[PDB]
Amino acid sequence: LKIQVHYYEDGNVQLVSHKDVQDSVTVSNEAQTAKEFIKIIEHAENEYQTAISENYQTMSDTTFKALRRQLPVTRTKIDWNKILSYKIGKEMQ
Amino acid sequence: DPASGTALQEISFWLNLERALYRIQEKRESPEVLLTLDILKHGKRFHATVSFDTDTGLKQALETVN
Amino acid sequence: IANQPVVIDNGSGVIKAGFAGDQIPKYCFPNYVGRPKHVRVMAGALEGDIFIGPKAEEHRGLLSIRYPMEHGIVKDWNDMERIWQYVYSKDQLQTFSEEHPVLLTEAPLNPRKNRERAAEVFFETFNVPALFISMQAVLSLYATGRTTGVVLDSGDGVTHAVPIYEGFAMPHSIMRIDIAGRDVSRFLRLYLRKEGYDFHSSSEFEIVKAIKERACYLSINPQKDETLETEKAQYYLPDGSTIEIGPSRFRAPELLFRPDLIGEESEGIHEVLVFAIQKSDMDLRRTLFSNIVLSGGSTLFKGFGDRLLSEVKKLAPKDVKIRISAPQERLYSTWIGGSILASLDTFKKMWVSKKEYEEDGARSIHRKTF
Ligand SMILES: Nc1ncnc2c1ncn2[C@@H]1O[C@H](COP(=O)(O)OP(=O)(O)O)[C@@H](O)[C@H]1O
Repeated sequence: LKIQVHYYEDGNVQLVSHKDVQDSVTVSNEAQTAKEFIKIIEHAENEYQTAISENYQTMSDTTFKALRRQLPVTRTKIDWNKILSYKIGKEMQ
Repeated sequence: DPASGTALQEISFWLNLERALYRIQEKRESPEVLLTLDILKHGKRFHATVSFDTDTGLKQALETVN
Repeated sequence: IANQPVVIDNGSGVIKAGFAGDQIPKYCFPNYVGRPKHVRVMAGALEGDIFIGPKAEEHRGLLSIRYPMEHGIVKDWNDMERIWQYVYSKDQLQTFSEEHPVLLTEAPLNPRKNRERAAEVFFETFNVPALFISMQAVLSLYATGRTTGVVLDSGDGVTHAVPIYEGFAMPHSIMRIDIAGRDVSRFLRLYLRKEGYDFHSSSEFEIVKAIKERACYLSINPQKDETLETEKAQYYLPDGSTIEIGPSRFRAPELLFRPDLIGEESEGIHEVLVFAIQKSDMDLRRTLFSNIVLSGGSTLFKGFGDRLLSEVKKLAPKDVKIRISAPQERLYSTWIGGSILASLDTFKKMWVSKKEYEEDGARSIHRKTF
C-alpha cells in the first residue's frame, strides 16, 4: 500500500510511505474469501491509515526532537546577552 | 598627536617609548616583585598574579615596540 | 579594579563570609542582633548598645536577640546595615568596603526590592567597587564540582530545589516553600511547651535552637515510632537543669516533610524535589534523579538523607536510579561555591561595576542578574 502525497503551497512537502502488509488465510470458499479478503483489507487499511495519522500526532515531540527540539532542555529562550557577555562556566567542570 | 612637534620629536618619541617600556620590563623582572607575586600565588590569590601580566598592557606594548 | 572579592554568604540564621579564594569561610556567626534588655546602672558596664557576633553570643542573657532577615527576606535594613558593617569591622575582616568587589548569595524567588535596596546599601553606604547578587544552588553545585543536577537546600528561613543544567539554573522548576530550620525550631518550642517545659524568651529561643541542633533526629517510619514510648533522653541546659524530651524530638523535624503540623497547604521537602524534577524537561529526569545535592544546615539531622531517599522512592517512578549526595560542607556549600566562582577571571565580566550602577540604576542589576 504505497502512498505518495505532495503539497507545495508556499513551500514543498512530500510524504512517501508504504506498508509491507503480510497476512494469510486459507482459500476456504470464493464469497467467503472474497469478503474475508475484504476483512483482511479493511483491517490493514483502517490500521494503516489510523497509524499514519497518529504518527503525525506524535511528531512534534519525537521525530522532530530527534532533529531539532522546539525549546531547549532548559525550557527557556536564549539570553544572548549572557552567552556573549560571559562564558556560562563551561570552562569549569 | 603624531604631527605634534617636529619630525625628530615624534620619531624620538617612539624611540623613547621603546627603551622606556623595556625599563618597565626591567622593573617587572626583579626578584623582589616576583617575591610579592609568589606571595599572592602561594596564598591562593590568582587575581593580582594573572592581572599583573594581562591587566597590564605591557606585553602587547612591548610586542608592538619590538 | 580592587583588591579581592569578598564572598558574603547571607542566611536568615547564620551569615558566613570571607575573601574569595579562601578554602573555608573564616568568619561565620549568627545573623541576629542583640541589644540589652536590662538597665545600665553600674559604671564600667558593657559599653555600646547593639552587639553582634561572639560578644552578643557570650553575654546572651542581657540581650533581646531579634532577627533582621526572615524567610530570606530582610525585614529591618538598619540591623542588616549594622551586621554587614560588623562584617567589615576589626573583629571579622579589618578591611574597607571600598577596595573589595562583593559576591552576594541570595535565595531564589525573592522580591526585587531585596536586590534593589541591598544594592543601594552596598554601593552607597559601603560604596563597594562591584556587587554581584547570585543564586545559592548554582554555588552549591559549583562547590561539589559536578555540573548538572538538582540542589536541595534548607537553610534557616527558606528551602527550595533548583534543577541546574550545566549552570543554567532552570527558572521554571524552582519550587520554594518557607519552612526551614528556624521554623522547625519554632515548632519545637511549641512542642516543648506541650511537654511542660516553657521557653519563650528571645534569648531562650536560641536554647531551643541548640536543642534542635543536638537532640533531634528523623524517624524512618513516621508513624510506627510515634506509637511507641522512646527512652526519653535528658538534656542539660546552660543553666544546669535537666529536660527530658521524649516524643518531642522526632516529631519536631517532621515538619519539613509535612507542613500540616504547622497548619499550612505547602509541601514537604520530598514533594519539593519531585515537583522540581517533574516540572522540567522529560529528557532530563533520569539525570536529575541521579544527581541530588543537599546543602544548608537543616539537612544535618540524623536520618535525614535516609528518610529523604525513602520519600523520593515513594514519589519517583519505578526503577529509576535515585541518588542523593550529601557532602560534608553543607553549611559551607554556598560559601565555597562563592569562593570558586568569584576567584575566576570571568568574574570581572560577571559583576556589576559601580559606574554602571550609577549610570542605569537598579535596572542594571535586574538586567545582569545572572
Ligand atoms: N546539626 C544541626 N541539625 C539541624 N539543624 C541545624 C544543625 N546545625 C544548624 N542547623 C540549622 O541550620 C541553619 C543553618 O543554615 P544556614 O547556614 O542559615 O543556611 P543559610 O545560611 O542559607 O540561611 C541554622 O539556622 C540552624 O538552625
